[PDB]
Amino acid sequence: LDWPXRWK
Repeated sequence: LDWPXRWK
């Protein structure tokens, strides 16, 4: 989870 909230 990478800010502001995407899943990589």
